[PDB]
Amino acid sequence: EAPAAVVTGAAKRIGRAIAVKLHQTGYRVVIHYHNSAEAAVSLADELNKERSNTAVVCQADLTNSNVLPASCEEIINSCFRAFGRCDVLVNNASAFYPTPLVQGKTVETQVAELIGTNAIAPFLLTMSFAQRQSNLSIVNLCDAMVDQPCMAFSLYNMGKHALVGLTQSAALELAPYGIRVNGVAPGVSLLPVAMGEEEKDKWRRKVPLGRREASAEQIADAVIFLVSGSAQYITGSIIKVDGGLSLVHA
Amino acid sequence: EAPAAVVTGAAKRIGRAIAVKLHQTGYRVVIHYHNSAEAAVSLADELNKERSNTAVVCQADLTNSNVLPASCEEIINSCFRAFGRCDVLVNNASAFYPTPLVQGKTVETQVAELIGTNAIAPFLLTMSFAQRQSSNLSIVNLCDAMVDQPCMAFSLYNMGKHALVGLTQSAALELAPYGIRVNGVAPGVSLLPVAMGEEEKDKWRRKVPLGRREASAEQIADAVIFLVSGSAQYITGSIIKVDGGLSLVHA
Amino acid sequence: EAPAAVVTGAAKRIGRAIAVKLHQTGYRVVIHYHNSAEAAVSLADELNKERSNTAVVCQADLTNSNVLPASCEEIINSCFRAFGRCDVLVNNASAFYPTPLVQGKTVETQVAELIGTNAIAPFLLTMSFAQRQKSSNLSIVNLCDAMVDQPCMAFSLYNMGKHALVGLTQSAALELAPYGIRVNGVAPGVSLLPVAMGEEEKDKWRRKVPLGRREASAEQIADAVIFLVSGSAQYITGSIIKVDGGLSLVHA
Amino acid sequence: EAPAAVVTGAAKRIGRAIAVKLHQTGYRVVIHYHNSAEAAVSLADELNKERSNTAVVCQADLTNSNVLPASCEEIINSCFRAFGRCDVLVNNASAFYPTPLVQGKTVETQVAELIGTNAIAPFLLTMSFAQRQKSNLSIVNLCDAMVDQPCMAFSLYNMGKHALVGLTQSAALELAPYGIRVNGVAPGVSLLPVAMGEEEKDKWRRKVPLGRREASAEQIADAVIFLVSGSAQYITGSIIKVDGGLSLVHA
Ligand SMILES: NC(=O)c1ccc[n+]([C@@H]2O[C@H](COP(=O)([O-])OP(=O)(O)OC[C@H]3O[C@@H](n4cnc5c(N)ncnc54)[C@H](OP(=O)(O)O)[C@@H]3O)[C@@H](O)[C@H]2O)c1
Ligand SMILES: NC(=O)c1ccc[n+]([C@@H]2O[C@H](COP(=O)([O-])OP(=O)(O)OC[C@H]3O[C@@H](n4cnc5c(N)ncnc54)[C@H](OP(=O)(O)O)[C@@H]3O)[C@@H](O)[C@H]2O)c1
Ligand SMILES: NC(=O)c1ccc[n+]([C@@H]2O[C@H](COP(=O)([O-])OP(=O)(O)OC[C@H]3O[C@@H](n4cnc5c(N)ncnc54)[C@H](OP(=O)(O)O)[C@@H]3O)[C@@H](O)[C@H]2O)c1
Ligand SMILES: NC(=O)c1ccc[n+]([C@@H]2O[C@H](COP(=O)([O-])OP(=O)(O)OC[C@H]3O[C@@H](n4cnc5c(N)ncnc54)[C@H](OP(=O)(O)O)[C@@H]3O)[C@@H](O)[C@H]2O)c1
Ligand SMILES: Nc1nc2ccc(SCc3ccc(Cl)c(Cl)c3)cc2s1
Ligand SMILES: Nc1nc2ccc(SCc3ccc(Cl)c(Cl)c3)cc2s1
Ligand SMILES: Nc1nc2ccc(SCc3ccc(Cl)c(Cl)c3)cc2s1
Ligand SMILES: Nc1nc2ccc(SCc3ccc(Cl)c(Cl)c3)cc2s1
Repeated sequence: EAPAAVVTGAAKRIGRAIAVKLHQTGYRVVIHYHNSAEAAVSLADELNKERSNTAVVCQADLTNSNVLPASCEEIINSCFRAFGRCDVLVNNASAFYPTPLVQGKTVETQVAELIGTNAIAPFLLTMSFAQRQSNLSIVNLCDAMVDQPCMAFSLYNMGKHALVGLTQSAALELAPYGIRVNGVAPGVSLLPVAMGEEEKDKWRRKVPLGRREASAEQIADAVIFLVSGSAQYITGSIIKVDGGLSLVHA
Repeated sequence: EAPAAVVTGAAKRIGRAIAVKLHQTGYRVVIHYHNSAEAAVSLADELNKERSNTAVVCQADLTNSNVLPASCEEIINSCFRAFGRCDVLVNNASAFYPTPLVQGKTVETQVAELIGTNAIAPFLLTMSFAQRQSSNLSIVNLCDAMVDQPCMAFSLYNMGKHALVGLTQSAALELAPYGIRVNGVAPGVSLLPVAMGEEEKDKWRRKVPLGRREASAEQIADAVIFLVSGSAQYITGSIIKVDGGLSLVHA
Repeated sequence: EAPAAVVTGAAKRIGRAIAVKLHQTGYRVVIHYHNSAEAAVSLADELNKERSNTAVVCQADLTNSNVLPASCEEIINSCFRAFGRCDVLVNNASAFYPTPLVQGKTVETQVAELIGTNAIAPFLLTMSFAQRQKSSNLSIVNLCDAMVDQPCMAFSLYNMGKHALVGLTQSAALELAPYGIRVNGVAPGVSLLPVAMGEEEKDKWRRKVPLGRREASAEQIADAVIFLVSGSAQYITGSIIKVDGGLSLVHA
Repeated sequence: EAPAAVVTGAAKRIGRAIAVKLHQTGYRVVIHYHNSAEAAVSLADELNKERSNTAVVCQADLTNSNVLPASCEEIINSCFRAFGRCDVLVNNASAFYPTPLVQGKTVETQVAELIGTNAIAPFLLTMSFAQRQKSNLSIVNLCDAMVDQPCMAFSLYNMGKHALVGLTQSAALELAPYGIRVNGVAPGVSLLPVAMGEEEKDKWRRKVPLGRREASAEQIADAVIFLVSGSAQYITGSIIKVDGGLSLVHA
């Protein structure tokens, strides 16, 4: 029957665009969310109106804790319960905010949220995906600017660097099971809702190819390629989708 | 009406698969060749039987010399003459052989072939392509996923492939204002050299994590087709490995 | 006055050689340890015999937990209480063991130990070091891994922690450059091998190394640390020096 | 006896600072130069006054040509003829100027100068150095910290510095069995070009996180001195950035 995919943080923005394009391609989808319950249920409604019984939501907090392994097992189990299989995992959910080294959240909360969502949750989701196991693959949303990082984002950048490590280590370890593991690395795509217009335009003007941010759909297009049969020899690769931003010197 | 692509070294192996798959996607194609005239014409005959007047051949030596710039200008010119436009350049042609540092062809001939075909010809072709320019214009360079874990005694070849990464990044930056994207595809082990013995071929296949086999030429071509497509319109300066995980494997 | 350095995991092997060479260079040293108290104290006593009042020990578990930030603050504070200054931090301590993705510690313990020692503790130590600073040559050296992009099979959590440490090295280099604090790494390939590893297995690794078919001594790793903290490296920040005999260049 | 080193492009700037610091460490030096004869001889005179018979000059044009191999052979031979040994090779000489892809030297001259000096001459010197061996032998290549974030319109220069990364890695691998280590030093901004106005210099200076200033020549030479030293005896195939953080700064 139709393959099934889990997309984390799929209620809004890039994860929503990935869930939509997978669904358009033929997948049944689990729409994971944390706080955005109305947007999650609304997307599932839209996808199920298009093909009945092809979308479910699954709520979970991907902050690191001693129950995060159970939450990640539950996300994968939700896909098997709804659809009887789980072919694709997209690790899209992410906390993103500054953590300056020199001075409402305590530092161990910042560690738990930024390292948990960007790295530890992907690892545990990978573990659960592999253990429960056509064209199986995992796509991790990485960051094209990981080696040219934003000032005062050390914990975020540590998380994204750890996600590169996971993409490589899991590609190596899961290749014998036919599971491919790859990444998509945006530069500037949909800018943070909290950011003012002048700051957004500052970022847009840095991008060589068009002086504009990527659409969510342009990031989703690279995800679709990597899960497709046109990528069946590709594993351990991270595709930058940044309009050349990472090539630009200071 | 139909876009047009140039593929260098297109008579055989990976460049032939790239030309076939572009043609199948609806491109008109220039099949460039150096020594493989019969094979080049055989492919053009096959593509033209499918759709008339959609494939031409172009002979050129891509060794570095005083005449390489004129030759590269002629390859690009052939596409404009045949088809009225040139939307895609695939730099696929490549010399590959060892050049030991501690001791046939003189060393400066080895330089001209390994650095000329793998790096200088792509640079000159890129200059000609850009100078002659809605549209979806892009260049794809055939790179090598093992550029940082090179084969023993292949220094000039490795130098040429590293220079091609530099051209990919430099040209992506400089041509972005013209809407020209520049990207790479980096195979690991794909079609093994004809000269290689069967036992040595098997030793390499056994190293690959994903299925213990080499990439087909069509699996390499699939990544080229993605990068020239509308699904890659924000991608420039990216090199996609297509290596089955081989570059992740420690010694 | 003599400058002062904190070296984590300094009782044995590479951290011990780093602490010895820094002391030989004229630093006073805090020898941090977790379980190896006898070896830590034996080194501090040897160092104090060479020059009185130039070495102290500091015990702490660097596993991630709610108390890790306090522990890491106390390690930096110990250097200021002993010596009145803290010029150099070497993030050397590390947990290292396989964590297979597929079928007696729980996975959250594995996460706490591998990501805590290799990445979170270095970040918290870096925060505490910088906060206490806000003639001088201040720097941090992180012990990285030359094989981070060609990792050992079934070491995903170890490899994630060492990739996070590359990120820390780069992010902290950029953010601390205004304060004159340089942040660099040294990335061994194969150095001192596990103690009870059979010679026949040690030889399998040694034979992979192009330069000399042998592992690095601890002292060879320490030499790169000494260069990075020296006045000969005063424009170097954000750099990771491989000390791996060419091992990372070797294809499968 | 004292060891001996060749430094290419050593009459001025960074290559002079490297030759001076090697000479202060106890090396005998060959000061290679191309056009800077007055400056080369003046430096050798200063070093000879300090310790007699410890410095010679050697003239050569490192542009690629069919005689570049003989010129490279002769630079290494100059060191054996003056001092009876050659322990260290520093590949410092470099051409640097823009080569825009979209438009008085011909393009083939630009290729010969920018790829010859930055990549092929280091390769041929590496071959000559290795073949003349019968101690702590090493080669240091002057690379560029900004090779992955290149200056607009410098594609040939960037190609040559990428190829020099490939040579560094390939030669470290291949020469390790002979005990020759091969490493790189990668400046960001150091001594700015003499042609550059102060306003333009300050634009570059302000980009550098560590001190908002360029590296001194002596700071670059310090990293060379470390890599040839006994404190780097297990280091091969490493490129050390000396860039004050510049390569970490986003656009
Ligand atoms: N946008 C860009 O320019 C850009 C650039 C580089 C990289 N990326 C990467 O691309 C991916 C998608 O980008 P984006 O801008 O779409 O992401 P985003 O809107 O910042 O975050 C995506 C979703 O992550 C979920 N999330 C955050 N904290 C969580 C937690 N503790 N538990 C569970 N889920 C949590 C949130 O779900 P709820 O709303 O349900 O709470 C959120 O809507 C991310 O991995 C990002 O780092 C994006
Ligand atoms: N096969 C692999 O496993 C592999 C692995 C890594 C990277 N790659 C890269 O992928 C690309 C395609 O690989 P491949 O195995 O298909 O290549 P290949 O068969 O070695 O060479 C492709 C064509 O290059 C042309 N060529 C060689 N020297 C030339 C010259 N002096 N002037 C003009 N053309 C010349 C030849 O055309 P004529 O036959 O017409 O003379 C040859 O058929 C190459 O860039 C290669 O470096 C391949
Ligand atoms: N040896 C190599 O070949 C090699 C290769 C690549 C990278 N490296 C890196 O180089 C550095 C030094 O290597 P090494 O072989 O000397 O290290 P090691 O012997 O594996 O570990 C060093 C010390 O880390 C401390 N440590 C472990 N878990 C800890 C925890 N939970 N809390 C606090 N401290 C803890 C231990 O201190 P106690 O003994 O006091 O408990 C141990 O003595 C490490 O970062 C390592 O990853 C080494
Ligand atoms: N300066 C920086 O900020 C910086 C930044 C990044 C990388 N680097 C690298 O660091 C190294 C030293 O930099 P620099 O500024 O000192 O170099 P430079 O002054 O630009 O060039 C050094 C010497 O190269 C020689 N050279 C040029 N063309 C030559 C040819 N055709 N044949 C033989 N020699 C030739 C010249 O010797 P004569 O004067 O004798 O003709 C020149 O004095 C270079 O490799 C450079 O690319 C420097
Ligand atoms: N989870 C998310 N990760 C990232 C990563 C990068 C970006 S766009 C670049 C950018 C850079 C700096 C700031 Cl302060 C901001 Cl708000 C945004 C946006 C997001 S959203
Ligand atoms: N132009 C070409 N470049 C390359 C690069 C790699 C390969 S397969 C890997 C490989 C590795 C080692 C040897 Cl000795 C040989 Cl012949 C081939 C085949 C080709 S054909
Ligand atoms: N804390 C530590 N980190 C590292 C990283 C690498 C190495 S040597 C390589 C190596 C690789 C695999 C195995 Cl199983 C073993 Cl035991 C040793 C040894 C250590 S000790
Ligand atoms: N052989 C040489 N290579 C380089 C590389 C960089 C630099 S400094 C930065 C810089 C950057 C851009 C321009 Cl246009 C100029 Cl003129 C100078 C100076 C030199 S000198």
